[PDB]
Amino acid sequence: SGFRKMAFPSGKVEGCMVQVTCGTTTLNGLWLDDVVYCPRHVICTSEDMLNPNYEDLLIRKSNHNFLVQAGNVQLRVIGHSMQNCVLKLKVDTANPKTPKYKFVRIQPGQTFSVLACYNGSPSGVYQCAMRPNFTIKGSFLNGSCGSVGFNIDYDCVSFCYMHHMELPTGVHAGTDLEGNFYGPFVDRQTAQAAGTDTTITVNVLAWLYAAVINGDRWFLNRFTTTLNDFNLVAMKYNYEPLTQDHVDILGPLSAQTGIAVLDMCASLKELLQNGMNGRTILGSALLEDEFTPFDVVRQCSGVTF
Amino acid sequence: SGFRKMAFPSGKVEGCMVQVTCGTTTLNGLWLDDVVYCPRHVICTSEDMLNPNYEDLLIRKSNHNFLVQAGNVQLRVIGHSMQNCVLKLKVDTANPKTPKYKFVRIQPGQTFSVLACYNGSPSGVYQCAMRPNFTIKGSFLNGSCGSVGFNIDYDCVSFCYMHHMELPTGVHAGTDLEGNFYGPFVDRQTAQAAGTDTTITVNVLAWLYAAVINGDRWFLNRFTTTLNDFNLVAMKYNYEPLTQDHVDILGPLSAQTGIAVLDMCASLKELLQNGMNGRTILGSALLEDEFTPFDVVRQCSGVTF
Ligand SMILES: *[C@](O)(C(N)=O)[C@H](C[C@@H]1CCNC1=O)NC(=O)[C@@H]1[C@@H]2[C@H](CN1C(=O)[C@@H](NC(=O)NC(C)(C)C)C(C)(C)C)C2(C)C
Ligand SMILES: *[C@](O)(C(N)=O)[C@H](C[C@@H]1CCNC1=O)NC(=O)[C@@H]1[C@@H]2[C@H](CN1C(=O)[C@@H](NC(=O)NC(C)(C)C)C(C)(C)C)C2(C)C
Repeated sequence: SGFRKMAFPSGKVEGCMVQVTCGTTTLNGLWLDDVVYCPRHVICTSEDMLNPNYEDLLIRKSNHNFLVQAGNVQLRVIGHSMQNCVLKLKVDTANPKTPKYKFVRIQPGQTFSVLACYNGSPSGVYQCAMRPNFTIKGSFLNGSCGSVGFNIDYDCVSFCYMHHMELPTGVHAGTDLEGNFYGPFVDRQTAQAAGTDTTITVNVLAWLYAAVINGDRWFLNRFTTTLNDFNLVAMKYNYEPLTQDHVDILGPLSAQTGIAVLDMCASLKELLQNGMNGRTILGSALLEDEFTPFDVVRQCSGVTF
Repeated sequence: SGFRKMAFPSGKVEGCMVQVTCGTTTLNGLWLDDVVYCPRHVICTSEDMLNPNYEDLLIRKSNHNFLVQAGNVQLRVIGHSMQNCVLKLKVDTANPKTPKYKFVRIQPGQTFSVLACYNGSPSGVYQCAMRPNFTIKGSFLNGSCGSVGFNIDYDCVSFCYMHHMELPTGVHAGTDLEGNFYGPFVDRQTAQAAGTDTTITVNVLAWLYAAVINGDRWFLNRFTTTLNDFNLVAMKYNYEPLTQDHVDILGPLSAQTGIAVLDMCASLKELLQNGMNGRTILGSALLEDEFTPFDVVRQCSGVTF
């Protein structure tokens, strides 16, 4: 039936996007009820960003200094506060298009959709994974700050990410909706190093189950392995260790295909040691780790929202 | 800044999705103003689909036989007609969430976003390209029929595709919003062969410009070539011929990067003859042809809708 990197329908999130302007800085904001959430560096000038004192710059700002716009319509700011690296601008009007929502902090290895926005207007939507080094491989230009990452559960929008900065080699970093950065990053234009990234093993295994479901079965060998032996091989190839919790999460795909997780582990062990010999799996020449076991089932067994 | 397969924000299209039921068949419909558009095989039973007479089966159907639902809310059907392979069900209520729209027939090689739906509910959004053989590499299960492909131009939704069937190796076929199939396909469960696919050359060249913009420049050689010589090489590798119209369409990227189209053609000619030696371009190990020159500029120079 086909397998694509599918993003969540962005509608519920689009109705929340606002444009936040302070002084000469404009970025995106998330308007849920009577509160607007945006990165705190909206109160910075290009020079402050080199080493800023956010608490100090916010003292010198009053409510009227924040120009918040939902399309053409300006929202009056009646309060402002700082929660970590995020600004909460209270507005005189509650967002009527606010969906049922939660603020979650995703774990590394989990996926989400990013609705990239410029001037409070959505330009596109794509699926991302929180890398083990706490970064994301996104597509963001100047003005994309404030764009959010999310997941949908029938009617509930679970917001997990807000864009803040770009790192070397097109890697991106940001915070949860409580202003807490994911990883060892700070909102300052100073040298900051991202840790070594690893391949999300449980996601590669889920992608191998998606391939069998879809008819691509060539890589399947006639062997099994132990959780210990597999982890010895994977360690060399910069793959994160597979835990028994990862084995249980993979249960549904294993039961659906009839392939025990440890037999799929033996097939993956062979693809790491022998290579793919110029062959593809689900049209891909590289092993993919940006599809969780849930993304696989939701896609290959039509979960709607 | 990063480069991802980005889809258009699905919001404007989500507000148009309905569930269409006739007898025991349920699929998706597009509700624009007081009309619902859906595949005509909604009036078929599993046995009719083997060799159906749509004109005959539609005679035996009256308005009340179509159960149309927008969420919980049932829409009363006050008229029905057939335009090619599509059904137009007139309803007593105009869709208040209808956006400014057009119905276009895209040319092969062009891209669009697919909002995959089940029971009139959106499950996800992804970017597709109309293959030169008039098929799409989508992700559709049973119940996905009626899901639509589209493009957005600031506020205008240009609907170009409606899902009808699946072809061998996870390839998909459908119609424009006037019920005309793309390619030599008919809505019947009989053996039908899809032509040989080719690689969209102008899209690969646009993707090579996206890579230079993003800093991946290793594949750039110190040579130029003629339009004729390049097309001789490309022909062997199953690449469509590059026309002078394709050269002019690539102008903006060429002017932005300072790389003449024929110099980029020489670099591509070398990648076809010598291979990539295990290297990647924009994180990809294979040459990508599902990004038009417009997708490149819109992404690398933030066009919002
Ligand atoms: C954001 O402020 C906006 N308005 O879009 C912007 C988004 C960036 C710009 C290019 N692509 C993006 O994703 N973010 C910033 O300008 C933040 C901001 C100031 C510096 N900054 C950066 O992202 C810089 N990166 C950086 O310093 N990276 C280190 C060295 C820390 C790993 C830079 C060089 C402008 C991309 C602060 C407060 C961090
Ligand atoms: C659609 O009717 C729905 N309700 O979703 C369904 C969508 C299919 C089912 C699996 N994945 C999809 O995208 N489409 C159909 O069932 C259409 C319909 C009947 C047969 N059909 C097919 O897609 C079949 N394919 C087929 O016959 N392919 C040929 C041999 C013509 C190239 C099949 C085998 C059910 C997938 C009609 C009227 C064409």
